[PDB]
Amino acid sequence: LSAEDKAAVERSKMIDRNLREDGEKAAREVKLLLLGAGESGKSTIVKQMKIVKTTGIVETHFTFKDLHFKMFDVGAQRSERKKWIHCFEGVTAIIFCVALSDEMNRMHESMKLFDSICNNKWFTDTSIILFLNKKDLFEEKIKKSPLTICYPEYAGSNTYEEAAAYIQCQFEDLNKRKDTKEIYTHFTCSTDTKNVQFVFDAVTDVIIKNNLKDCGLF
Amino acid sequence: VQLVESGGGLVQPGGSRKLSCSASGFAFSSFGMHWVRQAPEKGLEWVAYISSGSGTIYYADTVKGRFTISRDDPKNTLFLQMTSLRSEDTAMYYCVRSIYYYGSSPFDFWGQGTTLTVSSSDIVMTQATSSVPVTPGESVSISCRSSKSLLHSNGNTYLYWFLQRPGQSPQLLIYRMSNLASGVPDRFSGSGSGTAFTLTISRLEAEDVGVYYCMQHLEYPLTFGAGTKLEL
Amino acid sequence: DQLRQEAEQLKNQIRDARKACADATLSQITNNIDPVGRIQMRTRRTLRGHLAKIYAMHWGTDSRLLVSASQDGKLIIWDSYTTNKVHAIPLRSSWVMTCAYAPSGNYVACGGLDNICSIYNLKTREGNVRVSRELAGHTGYLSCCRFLDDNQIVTSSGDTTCALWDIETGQQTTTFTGHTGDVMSLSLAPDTRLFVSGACDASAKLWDVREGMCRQTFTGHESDINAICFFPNGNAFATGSDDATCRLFDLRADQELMTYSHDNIICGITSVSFSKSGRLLLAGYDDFNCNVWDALKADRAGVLAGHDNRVSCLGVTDDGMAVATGSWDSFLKIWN
Amino acid sequence: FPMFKRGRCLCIGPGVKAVKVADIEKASIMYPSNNCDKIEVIITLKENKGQRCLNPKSKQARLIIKKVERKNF
Amino acid sequence: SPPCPQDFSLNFDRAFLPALYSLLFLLGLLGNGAVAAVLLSRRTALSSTDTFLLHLAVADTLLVLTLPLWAVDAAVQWVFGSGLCKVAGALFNINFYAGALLLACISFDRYLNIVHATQLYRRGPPARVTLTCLAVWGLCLLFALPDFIFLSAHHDERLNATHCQYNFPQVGRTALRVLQLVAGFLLPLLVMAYCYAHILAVLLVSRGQRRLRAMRLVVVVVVAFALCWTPYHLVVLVDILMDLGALARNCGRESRVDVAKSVTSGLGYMHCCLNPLLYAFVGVKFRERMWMLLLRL
Amino acid sequence: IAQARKLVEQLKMEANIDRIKVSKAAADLMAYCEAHAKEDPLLTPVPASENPFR
Ligand SMILES: CC(C)CCC[C@@H](C)[C@H]1CC[C@H]2[C@@H]3CC=C4C[C@@H](O)CC[C@]4(C)[C@H]3CC[C@]12C
Ligand SMILES: CC(C)CCC[C@@H](C)[C@H]1CC[C@H]2[C@@H]3CC=C4C[C@@H](O)CC[C@]4(C)[C@H]3CC[C@]12C
Repeated sequence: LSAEDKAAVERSKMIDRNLREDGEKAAREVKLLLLGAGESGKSTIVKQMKIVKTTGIVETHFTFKDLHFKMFDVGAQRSERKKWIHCFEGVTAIIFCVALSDEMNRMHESMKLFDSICNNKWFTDTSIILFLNKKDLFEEKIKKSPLTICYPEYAGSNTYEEAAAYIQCQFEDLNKRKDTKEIYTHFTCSTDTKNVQFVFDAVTDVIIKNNLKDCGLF
Repeated sequence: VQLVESGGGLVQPGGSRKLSCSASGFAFSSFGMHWVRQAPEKGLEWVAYISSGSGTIYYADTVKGRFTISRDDPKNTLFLQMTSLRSEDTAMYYCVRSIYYYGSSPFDFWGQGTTLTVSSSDIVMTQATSSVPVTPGESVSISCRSSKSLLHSNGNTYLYWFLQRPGQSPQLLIYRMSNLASGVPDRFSGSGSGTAFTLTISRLEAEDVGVYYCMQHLEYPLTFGAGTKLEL
Repeated sequence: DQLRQEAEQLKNQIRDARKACADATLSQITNNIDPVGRIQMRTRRTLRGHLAKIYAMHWGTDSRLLVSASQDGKLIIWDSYTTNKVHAIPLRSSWVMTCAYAPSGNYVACGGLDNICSIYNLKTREGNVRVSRELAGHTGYLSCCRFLDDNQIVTSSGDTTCALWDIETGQQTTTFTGHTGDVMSLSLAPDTRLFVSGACDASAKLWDVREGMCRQTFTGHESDINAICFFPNGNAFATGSDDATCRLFDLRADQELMTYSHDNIICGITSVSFSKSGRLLLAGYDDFNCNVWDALKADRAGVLAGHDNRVSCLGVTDDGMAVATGSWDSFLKIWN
Repeated sequence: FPMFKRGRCLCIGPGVKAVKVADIEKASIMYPSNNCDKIEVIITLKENKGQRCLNPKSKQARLIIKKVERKNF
Repeated sequence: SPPCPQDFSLNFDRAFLPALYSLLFLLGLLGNGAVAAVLLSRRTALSSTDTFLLHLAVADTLLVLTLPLWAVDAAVQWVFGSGLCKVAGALFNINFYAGALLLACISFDRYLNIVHATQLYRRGPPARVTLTCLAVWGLCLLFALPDFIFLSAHHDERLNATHCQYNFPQVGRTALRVLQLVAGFLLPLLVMAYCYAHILAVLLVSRGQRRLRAMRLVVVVVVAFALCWTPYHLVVLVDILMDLGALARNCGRESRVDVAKSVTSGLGYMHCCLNPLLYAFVGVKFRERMWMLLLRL
Repeated sequence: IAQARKLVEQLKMEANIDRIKVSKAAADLMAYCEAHAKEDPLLTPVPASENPFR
């Protein structure tokens, strides 16, 4: 049978229970993937964190209403995005940051990145939380320069809120899978807790939908 | 890494004591722990074993019922609570760590031992030779014999060779009849077959003298057998 | 300009020089040797305990212990004869995409999206595994790593460069540049005198460990190369890519020898390894199963199915007893 | 539910005194059961035009049940 | 004047119950065995509702497997002695109670998943599913114990055959019917109504596109259970009351109540056979798992 | 410009290889596969007595 292989088996079983406990403790975490183009307001989003050695990935922990959130920043990779994106196939949500105050057609690059990410074959069934940052500079620039420069087919006035809604819907209709996934949109404000509350509400909604799919409904 | 023992002294028969073994410098939670006994001017004798996580506990037949081994991992301490002390329990007690996985070396580190004095085993292993006169220029062979085939069905022969220098605690020389322990000079070697085993020393020095023991780890009683003495 | 013309004429001369050596082909030479039978393999063990996609694995040199790395930030060392977990290392970064096991057996390695190759020491006096080194200096994700002599290690990253390190000092002994895309895999020669790297520029390069120079460059693939493996002879290698084909190249002939493709396979290849004698070629695919090809005939000799997700890692023991395959469903299977 | 089928009280109400002699074509004298706890007596008429119950309150029912219980068992 | 013969009841029994029982047996085995096979192969990483669904499938399978013995009983007589009487009765009662309690437990688990989503996400006990299942099965055994011991194959003198029935008097019959009614209809229905009302409120407040299908499925489940298992309990309650409260004792009442009891028991068995259709095959995850088992293997 | 010069140097050094006919390399691979045929447990499965995996 076994002479001192029983002690090896007992050690293996203790390792098993420790692994299971670690998995249970790690399954109660919210993992969000933070994406954007050219530091377009990522900093003003990460500044709501309340908890050169490593230049590959950035971790961010915080806690809101006893819920623990993990955010991953991958803006310093510069590699082929298709070679490592599948690592994040199971994140709860993708927080996508877009700077509203746009000038060298950066909005087209942001739209291209959003189109690639949203219709990616790994991120089906993954929700997106859109953050339209820098609305005051947008106010100022739209007061000076209209939106027609960036989008020539703008048939509306130079009013701030209607043009902002135009930008929002023109981002949101890039979602080819209008029924598989949902897009949550927000205009970042100086108030500290509004962004975190919006993220909390979006994560609660996506958790409820995931449980609807898992618990046999839908 | 060190194991430090406390709780020895003189005790009247029928009393009770609690020996403590404090461990520092290693992951105490990952190592199984043994209490071993050495009677004055006699061989080693296994006493108790507690697993890692306190899962399994084993006692010797001669100490079962009146002894209790336990561990407290947050404080890194090992207790032996002994009761109904007879006059045959006067000895020195050693605290030994032993970790078991594939390719490990159990019994590698021994504590210093604490002395306890009291006022007025289906495998037996025989070391027929009791003393050997040597000079520090030759090769010495020490033979050990078992009453059972120590070779197991998985190809492992469970024989361990320990060395006890005068005034010190035994140290692991060889584990599983062929493997040298860490920090052991290459001059030592071991071999054997099933029931007859041999330890070989190529060129001795002044620090190769002492008492040599051959323990078995096949069936758990873990008998030792009286050692062989090398002097001069 | 005055140098692009020089490069073009040199490339044309190289193509002509390697065109004159193709007197025959490996297929029409092997046409008269007995084909191997239907290779049917049985799953002896299934190793459970990983809770996420398994991205890498590596056999021990004794061909009994193996190391596996999963995306849940865990390294597990398994004794394959009994399926016991010898060690379970928790990693600082959960995003690990490679692992290696030292030839001596004393150290293991990891790397991934944190651009750091971590070296862990298994034989410690404290009784637990603790990190021995953190080699940093790459600017992209680590894609592979291979211990060389227990004190130096070759790594490859997504910054289109490979490197050879010195673990004692922690600094790059050598840097290998010349690729254009991400370097996705490397394979050491049996004598550890050379190695091969396959990149996302659909090319492979043969580097010399000393002198840090590229001996030869091999092309022929259509898309990114994901796997590579030396022939046991050490005079040839095989590459798998995203165009659902494998290629066997020869070092001395300095050109392609054979291709392994099928009309029913359209998914890319994730891993490649050879058999003990080099007669069989094992390849893992995205269609959830592995394929055993005849290395001399280029026709499938077997199929290893039983994984519920993409097969991501694949290895063969040093004595040829078993084949370990790990997939994205968090299981490893030993086949024999 | 097939385990709850039970023999309900066949005769509803006390047995009738409309007794006429020389009508013995079938007569069942059966014990009180576990469901309906009352020994009951059924006797048919000619041409099976009606099977009437005899209440034990009448003397002839007592006589018939006592001789059946003492004889047939 | 006649001994109010319950003839038409037994003739209708022999006419209809054998074929109905056989058809229900075949359908129940097919569906519940398919569900249990799909769930058992990929037994690893089962959700809580999937574990409850597997237990419910097992219980319904055992019920419909016991059913053909009662089909034979309804056919001619009982020719299986008393040990089979006891075993079959205990199995039937255990399976019925387990089905009701597991439906209630599925409803409660869905309530916990949907209403208290966040709290259960960050504070969810890992070993509550097995505890709930074991408690359900143990309580079912404790409920079936009186059936498990008082059963017997009695030769009914009131009848003209032998049937597997009980030995305690009619007051015990009233008590056991009351317990069956309460613990198999009222408590499960109340728990389902409460939990699914809260689920419906939460799904109405929120926004999306799958919430419509979720609300439709919730309403279908509640209505299906109520319609399937309500008439039998009304017939049983009418029988109990007519035994004591509303006498009205004549042949018409007995014949009507018996035929109603038979057809409504058929309805209940139909629900037990039909549970997999609206608890397993309406979820996309189960269908994907089933296809991964079927096509790929 | 230095990239072109480095590439030209690399190509010049790579175009100085003592090549070998493809037939000879094929024959060498065939010979190696033939010589070690008996030592391949996957190619020629060994009996269950000395199979460490069961
Ligand atoms: C399931 C367990 C844990 C609960 C208790 C089990 C007991 C009460 C049950 C289980 C199986 C039952 C037995 C099954 C069948 C028969 C044959 C019958 O002719 C007499 C009763 C007898 C012998 C039963 C007696 C009670 C019994 C032993
Ligand atoms: C003889 C009868 C009356 C008493 C025994 C009751 C039987 C039918 C019940 C009691 C406990 C039940 C088991 C409880 C738990 C499990 C594990 C689950 O993964 C599959 C179903 C299974 C295996 C159940 C099958 C049915 C079961 C065995």
